Amino acid sequence: FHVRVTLPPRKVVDRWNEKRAMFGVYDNIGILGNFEKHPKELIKGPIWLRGWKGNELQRCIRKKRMVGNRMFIDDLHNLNKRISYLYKHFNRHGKYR
Amino acid sequence: KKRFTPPTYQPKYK
Amino acid sequence: LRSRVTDRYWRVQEVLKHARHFRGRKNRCYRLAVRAVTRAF
Amino acid sequence: KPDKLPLFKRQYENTIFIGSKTADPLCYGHTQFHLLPDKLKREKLLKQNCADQIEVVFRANAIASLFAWTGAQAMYQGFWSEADVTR
Amino acid sequence: ARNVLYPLYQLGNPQLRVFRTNFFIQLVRPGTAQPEDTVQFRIPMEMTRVDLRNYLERIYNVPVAAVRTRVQYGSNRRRDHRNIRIKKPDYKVAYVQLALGQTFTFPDLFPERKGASVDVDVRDQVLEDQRQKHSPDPRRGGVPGWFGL
Amino acid sequence: GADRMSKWTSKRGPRTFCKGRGAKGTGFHGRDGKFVQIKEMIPELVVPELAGFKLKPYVNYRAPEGTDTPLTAKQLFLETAAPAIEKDFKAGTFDPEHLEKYGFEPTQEGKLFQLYPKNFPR
Amino acid sequence: KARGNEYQPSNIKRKHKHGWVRRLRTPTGVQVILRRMHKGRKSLSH
Amino acid sequence: GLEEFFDDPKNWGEEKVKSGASWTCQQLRNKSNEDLHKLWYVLLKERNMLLTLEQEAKRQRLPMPSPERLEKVVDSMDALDKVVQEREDALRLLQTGQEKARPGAWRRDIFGRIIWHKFKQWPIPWYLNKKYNRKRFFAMPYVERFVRMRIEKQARIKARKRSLERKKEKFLQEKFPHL
Amino acid sequence: AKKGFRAAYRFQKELERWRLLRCPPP
Amino acid sequence: SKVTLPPNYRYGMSRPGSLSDKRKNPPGTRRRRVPVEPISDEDWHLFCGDKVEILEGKDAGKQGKVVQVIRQRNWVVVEGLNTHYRYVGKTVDYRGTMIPSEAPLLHNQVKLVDPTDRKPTDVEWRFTEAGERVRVSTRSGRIIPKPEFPRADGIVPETWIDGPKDTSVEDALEKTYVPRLKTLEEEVMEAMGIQETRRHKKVYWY
RNA sequence: ACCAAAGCUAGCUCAACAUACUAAACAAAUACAAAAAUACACCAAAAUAAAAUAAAACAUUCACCUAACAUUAAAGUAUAGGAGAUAGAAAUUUUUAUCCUGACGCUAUAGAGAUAGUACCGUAAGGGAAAGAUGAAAGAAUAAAAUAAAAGUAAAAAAAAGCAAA
RNA sequence: ACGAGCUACCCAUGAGCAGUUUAAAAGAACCAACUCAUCUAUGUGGCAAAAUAGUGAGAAGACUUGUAGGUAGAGGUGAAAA
RNA sequence: CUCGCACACGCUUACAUCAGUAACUAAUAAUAUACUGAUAAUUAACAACCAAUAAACCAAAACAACACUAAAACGUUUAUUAAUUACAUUGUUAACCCAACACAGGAGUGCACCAAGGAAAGAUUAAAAGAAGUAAAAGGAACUCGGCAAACACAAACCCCGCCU
Ligand SMILES: [Mg+2]
Ligand SMILES: [Mg+2]
Ligand SMILES: [Mg+2]
Ligand SMILES: [Mg+2]
Ligand SMILES: [Mg+2]
Ligand SMILES: [Mg+2]
Ligand SMILES: [Mg+2]
Ligand SMILES: [Mg+2]
Ligand SMILES: [Mg+2]
Ligand SMILES: [Mg+2]
Ligand SMILES: [Mg+2]
Ligand SMILES: [Mg+2]
Ligand SMILES: [Mg+2]
Ligand SMILES: [Mg+2]
Ligand SMILES: [Mg+2]
Ligand SMILES: [Mg+2]
Ligand SMILES: [Mg+2]
Ligand SMILES: [Mg+2]
Ligand SMILES: [Mg+2]
Ligand SMILES: [Mg+2]
Ligand SMILES: [Mg+2]
Ligand SMILES: [Mg+2]
Ligand SMILES: [Mg+2]
Ligand SMILES: [Mg+2]
Ligand SMILES: [Mg+2]
Ligand SMILES: [Mg+2]
Ligand SMILES: [Mg+2]
Ligand SMILES: [Mg+2]
Ligand SMILES: [Mg+2]
Ligand SMILES: [Mg+2]
Ligand SMILES: [Mg+2]
Ligand SMILES: [Mg+2]
Ligand SMILES: [Mg+2]
Ligand SMILES: [Mg+2]
Ligand SMILES: [Mg+2]
Ligand SMILES: [Mg+2]
Ligand SMILES: [Mg+2]
Ligand SMILES: [Mg+2]
Ligand SMILES: [Mg+2]
Ligand SMILES: [Mg+2]
Ligand SMILES: [Mg+2]
Ligand SMILES: [Mg+2]
Ligand SMILES: [Mg+2]
Ligand SMILES: [Mg+2]
Ligand SMILES: [Mg+2]
Repeated sequence: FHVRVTLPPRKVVDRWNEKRAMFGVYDNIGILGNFEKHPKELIKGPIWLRGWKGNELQRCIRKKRMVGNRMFIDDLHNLNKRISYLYKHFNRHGKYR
Repeated sequence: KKRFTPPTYQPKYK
Repeated sequence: LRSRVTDRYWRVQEVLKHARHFRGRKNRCYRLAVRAVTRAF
Repeated sequence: KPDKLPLFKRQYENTIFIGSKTADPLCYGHTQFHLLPDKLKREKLLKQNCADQIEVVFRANAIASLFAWTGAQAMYQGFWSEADVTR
Repeated sequence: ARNVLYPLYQLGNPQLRVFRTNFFIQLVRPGTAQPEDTVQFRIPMEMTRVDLRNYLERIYNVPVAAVRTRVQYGSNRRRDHRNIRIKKPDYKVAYVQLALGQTFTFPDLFPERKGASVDVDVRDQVLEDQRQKHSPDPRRGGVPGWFGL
Repeated sequence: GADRMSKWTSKRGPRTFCKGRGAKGTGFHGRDGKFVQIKEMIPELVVPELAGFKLKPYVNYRAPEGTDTPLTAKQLFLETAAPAIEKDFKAGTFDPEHLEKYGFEPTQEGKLFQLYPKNFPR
Repeated sequence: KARGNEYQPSNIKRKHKHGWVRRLRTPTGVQVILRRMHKGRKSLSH
Repeated sequence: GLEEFFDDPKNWGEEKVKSGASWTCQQLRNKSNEDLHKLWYVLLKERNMLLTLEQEAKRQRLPMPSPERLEKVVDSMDALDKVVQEREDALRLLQTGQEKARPGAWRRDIFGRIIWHKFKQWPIPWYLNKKYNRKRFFAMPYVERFVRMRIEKQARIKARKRSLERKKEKFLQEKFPHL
Repeated sequence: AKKGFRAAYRFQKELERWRLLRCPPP
Repeated sequence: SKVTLPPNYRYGMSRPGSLSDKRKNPPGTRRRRVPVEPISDEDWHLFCGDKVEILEGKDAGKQGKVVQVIRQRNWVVVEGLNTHYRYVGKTVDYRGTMIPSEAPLLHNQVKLVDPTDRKPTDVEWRFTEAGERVRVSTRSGRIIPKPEFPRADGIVPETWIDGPKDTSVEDALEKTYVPRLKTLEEEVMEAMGIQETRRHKKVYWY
């Protein structure tokens, strides 16, 4: 439980940088823009997670279906094993049934 | 059954 | 986001302060102090 | 050191032999004849650039062979280091 | 030469000639009492007796008579700080016996100089005198001698 | 167990394991079991005469160097054949079919020191 | 009687059983060498 | 001439021995092949003498007098060898057009890699060679999987190296805000 | 390395307390 | 010859293969990495042998000559300006020769000074119309000559005497190459008169 | 007072883009018993995935399980199933180009096993680590400052009687 | 996938058995080297993950042993002790 | 007190000279073949690599005279071709190998039983209990499951089961 004996360097974080000032600026692009673009298109990230949300099993299933043809050998094997384990646990284990 | 436990040697580095 | 306890020193000391006047290892070891302090209370 | 001649040590049966066993009545020697091999020929030595070795090989062969054979005669007669030769 | 591709020899082929040899040898002082006509070389591991004989007879014009070679194995027992064995390289040792009766004795390549010895003795004496004069006076008992009074 | 990182040299095996250390062979095996050495297989060092040679292993320290201009095939051709080709073309006797008179070798199988097969060690 | 000395060294047997040539002479040994290469082993065989 | 392995007897005990600068590529190229051939042995004798001196210094546990001479000689010999190799390469490019002086081919061994197999010199053709015939230049169908693992491992190494370099650049920019 | 400033500040207060207990200022 | 260094190597004004550096950092050490501002060879305007001024430190405003530069840590050192005093002669019962050694300085703390007004200036690289790249000051607008410095060998070409094993300048610069289409081997054979009639047989390559 | 304790870095992880994918070294030697220049050959081979598990047993069955078609729906629908557990489409529909890419991921028992597939352990296939911390300068070690905070000891062995405390 | 460098059994290639009694080199007898391991006592985190001391059986044979090769697990080998 | 010398297999410098050992290895010191650093070393005659193609050829080794059965490894000559010309390459240390160890264990062959190898005891005292040995009055298995062990004995018989090695 030994704790450090010196003051850590105080992080000089500013609230008025470019990212913090323009955070989510076009969140209402559709509503205020005569609908052409959903707020889905502003999400940057993995291809299988743009404008989508699910639990671990659904996320693994979607990843395997979408980008499973470009995964490495061990990555695909790990994804398959994780899918199998999640299927078994979710469909056969738990309390509330 | 003749059950025997073989000793396991500690790693040589320590 | 990995979270770890940083005030464990004070968490231990809050119990160890009530066992300073004991005898044996109960005044030092936290495992033997929590049981002795509860019995004391 | 003798190792730089070069000579090499070996361990095997150490025998003292005259050319016949001790039971042979002809226990004394008269003359030996030694034929030099093809490795120690004059032309071979000249190619090897050993001009003065032509007589050294003869001297070494004579000394070693004659000493060995005379010592075999002496020890057949019954002389050794502590019973040094009388004739 | 070494690290080069020697042309294949077949019946009637031309004589193999090497123009710029890649072999570098060293002349070493024997660690064991050798006869007067024996000279000790450390030669590359790719060199043979005939190659060394030609090397000495042509480049240096040395009347050699015999050449005997052996391979000395370098120790592989010393361990690095990562517990990885460090191997000293193996090397070929050759003994060359001269022909025309020439006797070779390894010279003293580092003759000590009388002037250098005298200079070293003078420097040692000066250092000893400086140490003696810097040594504190026992009668002062640790009081610094820099201050006047 | 035995080692695996160590090199597998001729000192680490039985008597029947006699591996060479990298020296080139110099002959074959004769009739009665001896080794017959071939003279042509032994390299012959072509050592020049250094008695009258007026050069030393080190250069003068004040001697200037030059800009690095590695020799290329274009420069070699310009130096050895371009003047002859130009002069012959001006004279009008140039023969494109025959180039052996200019140093060109159509086939390397004829001469002693071949370039592509590399018949010479050094 | 007493065990533990089941390894009697011999270079001929070592090289004939776990050597480079022995590994490469069979399709399964080539797979073993490929596995060792993929793992990054310093020594693929004896 | 067995004394040529040693320096002049008047320089034996000297602490420092001066020498000229090393030979350079332009100076070597300015010389003819006769002078290059002679200078090769001129430098060979000096290199042997310097190696002898270094070994003797190690044996006597004393520093070698001005050990930069060996480095200079090695550099000069390397420059001479480079010049001769350049001339030979240019001539063989002019005469044959082959870039490499030794025959070779891009082969594919049983491990799936692409290697540059150099050709060895033989007295019999390839189809009659006991040792060469049992070699295998091709990959069996079970090697594609390991080839894919090799590709993916190299890709992972390169990707994490790129990420490390990007993180280092960002950290340096944050630490030194000179913009 | 545990991320945080509260623990460091609290231990600084503890260190000041220990120093005051060890060397009581006049 | 060159020495190899681990990536986690700290530079301390000592030669990497030197005994002092070896004793400071054994081969089994790997210290924390210090942040070094990336400055390229085309933007490093601080050379060795030029006069510079000191911005911050105990010797504020003092000028000195640069004696060494370390590009790995962006260090520049001047002779006897920013000095701490250390003892070099240490024995069991004697001490002395307390000399002032000098600490390294950063490029942000050392800036070049032009020789005209001897006042601090900012140096920017410019390309001249003559094909040369010479540093040009911006505060005043003048070029700064390259500070020629003696090399570490210790010999100057103006005073050099050839030894027994040195070529003369004329012999070294003499050109005797005749660029013909013969190999070194063929030319040596022709020069020495070595006659070889028989030729190699057919050799198969595979 | 010893033993000790605290650094912030090495580097890792997850995605996007991407040239289009077995890196650099390959002078010589490397599938003779690998790293051994050099002799009349022989070379090549395919034939289903199984089971652990679920059906509370287990026999028919048991999604993913190293074979491309992605997304919004039809739809968990038609169907297939000891018609049980479970499995499960299709016809037919939607999907606007590029930058805006970094981190409400870890900080040396964490993050890759990795300082490294190295030491070491096995005949072999194979398994597989721990170990870094001063400073602008150690070309400032008669070297300077912060904690002297875990367990274990010493400073300072114990005096009838007892879950050791109230 | 890897294992017959220990061990089970074979295939090649070698090697050992001294003295005494017997027309005997007789799967005879005494007893060495050598090979096994009957009984007892120590040892039981031991010298030893099976040993030491004494005492025992065989010791010209269905014998012991060196080197190298082969038989591989739904198997091998086995004078069957699973 | 007596397992010594060498070779083969195996380990690979642990071997030799000098120097140091505060600490690291020796289960402790002295110092050193076992730790540290520097420098040197094993030199071929012994051993390894070191002809094919056809033909004549039934007649054992065991002191081999001559035989037995279990039928037995070990060769010359003739004819055709075998580059032809000094010096090729490789193994040469050791107190060592396999057993986690500087382990009372496991290790092939030729020589002799010492002419070569070594030391059971760190220093005391002589409690109990324990291990090994020697001796013991009278008795002589009365001990014990059993004459196990031991003994100045080391002999003769009767059964069961397996013919015997
Ligand atoms: Mg030899
Ligand atoms: Mg191993
Ligand atoms: Mg060998
Ligand atoms: Mg051997
Ligand atoms: Mg010969
Ligand atoms: Mg074992
Ligand atoms: Mg079930
Ligand atoms: Mg269940
Ligand atoms: Mg059941
Ligand atoms: Mg069941
Ligand atoms: Mg299945
Ligand atoms: Mg039905
Ligand atoms: Mg049912
Ligand atoms: Mg880690
Ligand atoms: Mg405490
Ligand atoms: Mg009480
Ligand atoms: Mg076998
Ligand atoms: Mg076997
Ligand atoms: Mg007998
Ligand atoms: Mg019998
Ligand atoms: Mg016994
Ligand atoms: Mg007894
Ligand atoms: Mg006995
Ligand atoms: Mg008996
Ligand atoms: Mg009997
Ligand atoms: Mg079954
Ligand atoms: Mg079976
Ligand atoms: Mg039965
Ligand atoms: Mg049974
Ligand atoms: Mg060993
Ligand atoms: Mg030593
Ligand atoms: Mg000790
Ligand atoms: Mg020996
Ligand atoms: Mg004692
Ligand atoms: Mg007693
Ligand atoms: Mg008793
Ligand atoms: Mg008695
Ligand atoms: Mg009695
Ligand atoms: Mg009774
Ligand atoms: Mg009774
Ligand atoms: Mg009895
Ligand atoms: Mg009786
Ligand atoms: Mg009896
Ligand atoms: Mg029976
Ligand atoms: Mg009978």
